[PDB]
Amino acid sequence: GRYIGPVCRLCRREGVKLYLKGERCYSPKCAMERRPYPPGQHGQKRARRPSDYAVRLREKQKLRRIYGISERQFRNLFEEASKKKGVTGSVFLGLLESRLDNVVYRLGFAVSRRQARQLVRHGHITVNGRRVDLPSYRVRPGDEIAVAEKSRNLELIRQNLEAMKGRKVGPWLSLDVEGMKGKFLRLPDREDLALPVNEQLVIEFYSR
Amino acid sequence: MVKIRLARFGSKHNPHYRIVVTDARRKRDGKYIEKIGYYDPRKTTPDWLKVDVERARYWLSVGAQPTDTARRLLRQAGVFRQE
Amino acid sequence: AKGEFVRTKPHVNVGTIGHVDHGKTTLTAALTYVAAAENPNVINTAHVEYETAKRHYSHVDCPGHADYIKNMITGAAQMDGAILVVSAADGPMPQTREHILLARQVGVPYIVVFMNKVDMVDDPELLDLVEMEVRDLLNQYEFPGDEVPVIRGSALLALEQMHRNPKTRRGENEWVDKIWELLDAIDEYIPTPVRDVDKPFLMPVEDVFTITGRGTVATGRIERGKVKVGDEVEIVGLAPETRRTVVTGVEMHRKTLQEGIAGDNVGVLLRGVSREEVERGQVLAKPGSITPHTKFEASVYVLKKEEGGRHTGFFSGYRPQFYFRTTDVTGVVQLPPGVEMVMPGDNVTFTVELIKPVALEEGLRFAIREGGRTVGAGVVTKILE
Amino acid sequence: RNLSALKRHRQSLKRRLRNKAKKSAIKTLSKKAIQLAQEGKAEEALKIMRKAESLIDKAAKGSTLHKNAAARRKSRLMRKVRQLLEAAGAPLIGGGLSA
RNA sequence: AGGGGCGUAGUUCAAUUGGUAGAACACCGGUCUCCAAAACCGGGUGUUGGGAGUUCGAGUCUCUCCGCCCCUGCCA
RNA sequence: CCGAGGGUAGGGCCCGUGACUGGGGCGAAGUCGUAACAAGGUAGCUGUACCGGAAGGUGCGGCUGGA
RNA sequence: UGGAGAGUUUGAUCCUGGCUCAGGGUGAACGCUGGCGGCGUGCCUAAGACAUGCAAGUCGUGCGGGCCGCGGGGUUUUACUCCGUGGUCAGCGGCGGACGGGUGAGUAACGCGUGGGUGACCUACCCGGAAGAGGGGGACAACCCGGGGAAACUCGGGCUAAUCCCCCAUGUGGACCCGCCCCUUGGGGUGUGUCCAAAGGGCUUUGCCCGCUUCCGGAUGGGCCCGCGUCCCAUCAGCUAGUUGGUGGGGUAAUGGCCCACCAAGGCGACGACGGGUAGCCGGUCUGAGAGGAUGGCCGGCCACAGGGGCACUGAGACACGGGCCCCACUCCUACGGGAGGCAGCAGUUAGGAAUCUUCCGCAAUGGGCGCAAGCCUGACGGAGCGACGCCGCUUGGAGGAAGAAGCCCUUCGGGGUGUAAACUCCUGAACCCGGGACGAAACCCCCGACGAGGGGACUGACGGUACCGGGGUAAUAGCGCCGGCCAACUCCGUGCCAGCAGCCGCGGUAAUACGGAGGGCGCGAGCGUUACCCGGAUUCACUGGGCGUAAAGGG
Ligand SMILES: C/C=C\C=C\[C@@H]1O[C@](O)([C@H](CC)C(=O)NC/C=C/C=C(\C)[C@@H](OC)[C@@H](C)[C@@H]2O[C@H](/C=C/C=C/C=C(\C)C(=O)c3c(O)cc[nH]c3=O)[C@H](O)[C@@H]2O)[C@H](O)[C@H](O)C1(C)C
Ligand SMILES: Nc1nc2c(ncn2[C@@H]2O[C@H](COP(=O)(O)OP(=O)(O)O)[C@@H](O)[C@H]2O)c(=O)[nH]1
Ligand SMILES: [Zn+2]
Repeated sequence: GRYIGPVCRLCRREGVKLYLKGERCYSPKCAMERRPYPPGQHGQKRARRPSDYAVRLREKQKLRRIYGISERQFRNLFEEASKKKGVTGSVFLGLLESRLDNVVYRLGFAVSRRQARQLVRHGHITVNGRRVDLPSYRVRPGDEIAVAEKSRNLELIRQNLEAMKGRKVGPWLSLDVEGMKGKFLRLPDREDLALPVNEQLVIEFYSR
Repeated sequence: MVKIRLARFGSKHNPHYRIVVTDARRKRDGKYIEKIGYYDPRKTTPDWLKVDVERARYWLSVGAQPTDTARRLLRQAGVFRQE
Repeated sequence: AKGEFVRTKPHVNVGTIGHVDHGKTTLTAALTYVAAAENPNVINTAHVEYETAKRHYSHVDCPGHADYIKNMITGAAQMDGAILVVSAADGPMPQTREHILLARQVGVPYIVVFMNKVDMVDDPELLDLVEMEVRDLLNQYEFPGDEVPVIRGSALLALEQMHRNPKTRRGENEWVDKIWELLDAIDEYIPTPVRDVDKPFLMPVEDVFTITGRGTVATGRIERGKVKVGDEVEIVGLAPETRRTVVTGVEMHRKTLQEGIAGDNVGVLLRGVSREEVERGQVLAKPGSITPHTKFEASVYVLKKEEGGRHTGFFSGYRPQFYFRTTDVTGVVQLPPGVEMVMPGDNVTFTVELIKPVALEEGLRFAIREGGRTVGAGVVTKILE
Repeated sequence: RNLSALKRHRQSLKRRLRNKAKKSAIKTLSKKAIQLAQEGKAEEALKIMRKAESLIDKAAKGSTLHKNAAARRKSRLMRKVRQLLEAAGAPLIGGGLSA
């Protein structure tokens, strides 16, 4: 299940710093900032020119690790992404963005994705009225995601909703910092997601 | 004779029927001479019942024995309201 | 066409003992006809019974004889009291002492003595001289031999006038009455121990049957707690893994039982189990209570020769057979260092690893035998593995 | 151990006799007719044949024959007889076969 | 559950007069070789199925126990 | 009359098996030679026939994939 | 909207070619491990054998009795028990048990698929239309009584009722023979002759509701026939006497050598007859870029079978899964002359097997049979149970936290690694606690209105006190594989061609990224591997899409 284990360890290994921890993985110490190299007893030595295979794995893992999704859903979502009309690169990314917990984190609320998940698993999150607890919930157009009323006075929702004064949300999501709402105006685009992931490779990983 | 019953589709704890004109001797969900409507007994959808007419009456005007619930639904869709 | 079983009278089971061809097995085949004239309406141990108008009884008539010890024993522990049958002929003989000895190594309390074969040449100072030897014998063994209700009579003769008319009452025939003196002998003296029903559960397996149309049935006496139909149970003992099942049936002497209490001899039809998966020894308890263990540091007291035990002593690496609940295993022994001098009459503790997993729980008792004699008894302490 | 059904075997046996007889009757009567129609007995020929025909259509009343089974048995008579008489006889009794 | 059997090196088989238990062929250890095979020297390497028992000693004779084979048992 | 099945009898097809026997495959370090590979020490190969512990030899004709 | 290749012949090269791997899939099984839920799904083998219980009945408004509880004495008493209501045991009549449910043995064939034919046919109950429903007669059960028997039951005498049976009449009409007209294989009209009908039951009573009879039409469901399509062996090449055709019959709802006499001598075959092996066919399912290849489990259509085998009876329909007759094998009872039985229905046992479940609850719903109706029956069906057997969702926590504890592991002794990982701090609250708690169910029926349309009323929930909602609430599971190359991931020790690994290439003979253990890493995660089998890759049977001088391959 959704990994659960050392993460600022993948911050490393994939070689492209990540913040799966939010606060700290943002400080002068994302783990990377002290060992921009792979874990293990080796981790810091001559690297063979990565096999054309290795490359894609690395690209997929990179992308997938970024979300916390299990391989099963990931591929699954990718297959779906395929049939749907349009470019898989774009589409699949979009579908990766609709993931409730993701929107939860993409919209203040949660500092980390892993924390945006526990929020949805515990109920604190809500959608078009009725609350949803499935991280995999697939958000659509025009749906605002409000917090709950029993949480609003929680020590956490405060600070995390506090870092919202000033900062601006993605070009495809609004936000009523006061009355915790925020809608999902429209599916994100390739560009908007400034992600260190070469989608077309990840795609190629699923060809063979 | 040639009845007018309901064949259970949908799934476990999710009824959804199909108003059909089958030869009484078939199985409930077996083959069937023709379909003329559906019925979601749990309503859950503004249209849990919809049925054809010119055809319902047709089979009715040729010896098609409706069932208790079947006849009910037919009626409820203004099948016998002769005006 | 089965018939239920209803509780009213207390339940107690007992068995016969004596020298091979003597009185038992036939005494049994008579004591039954008695308690059957007024009610109920109508080589291998033979679980039977009889309902006196005073109590419910389950008779265990172990075939007896030598060679049949392993089987003899497993039945002795199942009873609260035994009927020591003795004949008027050769009188107290070898296997009459042997069975009695065992009885006093199984905890078997109280003994009812019934002299059979009296119908053979009435010797004046004999049926009065026989009881002498007996009582003295029960004493050479520490038994309460001096308060045992000794009654005489040719049991079988009480049967000829039964196997021709199943309606014989009391009084008539100084034989078929003669057998009511042994009933009012067990009705008295031999108590009725308290069987705790506040405990988990446990039924040592004795025999296993494949009842046609229903499946495997495990017969056994209850160690404690209770078990009715539809209760999850586990089979702990032998086997590679402890398999779990649901009790789909319970019966008392081929009669539907509505609820089993301790002390009861009941057959258990387990849901989905092969006659090859269950076997004597292993027990049936509540999922969770007790588990399986091969090694233990039990406290043991090696009997003294002058009382059957060894007269030499064993060195660490002695492989004997330990008796648990209803069966016997085998196991190497390791001494707690320097103690490589455990000889007769001694009393110590050590390590033992049975080559067959068996239910062990620390607080359980057992015996040790090798070479045809109980070399020592004891109790278990916390398990190693 | 048992059930209704039996009620069906008993009736079975009954109805069996009911038309087993009606049957072998039409048979012996169909024979006699021709057994004369080729004799020359035109008169006492169309007489029993007239009876036969009765018994045939009569059997059709019940579960004995019905439809063409009865209709057919008829032709192969009014054909077997009619084509047995015109072999030197002339249809006397205008009672039965059509003139 | 109860009878009757067989278990000896690495494997096939002897000592069945109560006496540390040997033959064959293998294998192992050196020597030569990178290492083997050959060749030359030199070795019984064995829980005598386990464990106890009589005893001056038990492979042989008692009992118990393990695995396997065989016959015969077993509807709460 | 027909008729399931049962007999007696003789065929066909398939499978199992048999003392013994034919050749085949495979198998770290066995025996005998030396056919072939370099006119491989008699160019080779080939159909056939006779012969020979064995590879093979020889005869007749053929091929060059032999100078 | 759709196509990826790699390893391996050599000292090296190019080519040919085989083997092997990476991807999907499975009614799965085996190993390690295992928390929840939803929807699925579960004897692939012995069509082996089976203890129990249950899978089909219902109508008294078709008809006559027995019997028990009771209006209340018939006569004035317990004698005509007449009568009256609801019951109740079988009987007689009726409709249904020929559907629904199981299985795949058999079948290579009009069995199936697809398209048609029938002037060669049938079709219970249901519809619309036409006309009728009048005289009469009789039987056998049940029951009383006698009898043989262990039983199952059987026989004899005698009452008796019908919607049972039979006779006459009526002939709207219909059937048959012959003539004629239209028409074209036997269809439709007509005329003379013959032949054929029928039941009364309940009320609320010159009327209705339920039935009845004959004909016509409609529906629906079927039978029979035909074209094309449907596996491997040619080391199977010739097969055939009811054989092929005819004539007249028998037979059938109906065509037909289907069956039979008699006559003719035919019919079939390399376009594969006959024979052997295997197999139920299809919609579809898996794979595939496609063309194809494989398959045919769950659901739906067709077929076939009901211990093995033959046969009919009843009936609209069966040669009939829980009907009958008989032979056989096996199961049991037996008072030894004859008796009972068939789980490939449901749940369960045993055997076989690598392997496949509960003797569960409910007719509440849908469907079904019988019923005027109430209602009864219904292991069809609706559900619950068991197994990660599959798919889908969910959990084992989130956020802080050191130039970085310990332990373990490496180390050029300075250090590096597992690692923000932990511990530690705040932190949300899977489970579980208390309370509330369904949708699935609105008709039949009752009242109004005529029992029609429409309007109103009442009963009814197996799953379940489950889902779901509210409030309370503890940090609470991790494994399996793999790390020489293919193929993502490397270091120490042990071992020393041993022990072992191995899908292919190949590793191991004292420094082994290849054995075994460890540290560390990689993949995936309630799973992860293994074995088996299908497609792919394999343009490696090549139609799409290959080849033959010397690689296999040109016939002398
Ligand atoms: C023995 C088999 C199974 C035992 C199982 C278990 O035993 C127990 O663990 C039990 C717990 C104490 C146990 O350990 N039993 C294990 C032991 C227990 C021993 C206890 C009591 C004693 O005391 C020293 C007791 C008999 C004592 O002996 C004396 C007898 C001496 C006899 C000498 C023999 C004589 C003349 C003779 O002719 C003779 C002979 O008999 C045999 C053979 N050849 C002979 O020639 C006297 O009679 C005393 O009374 C529990 O009861 C368990 O619940 C159990 C029943 C499952
Ligand atoms: N004379 C006599 N014979 C007896 C007596 N008890 C049993 N029997 C006989 O002993 C023989 C049976 O022995 P059994 O009952 O089997 O004793 P078990 O061997 O102890 O079971 C038979 O002949 C019985 O009739 C008795 O008390 N007196
Ligand atoms: Zn980080």
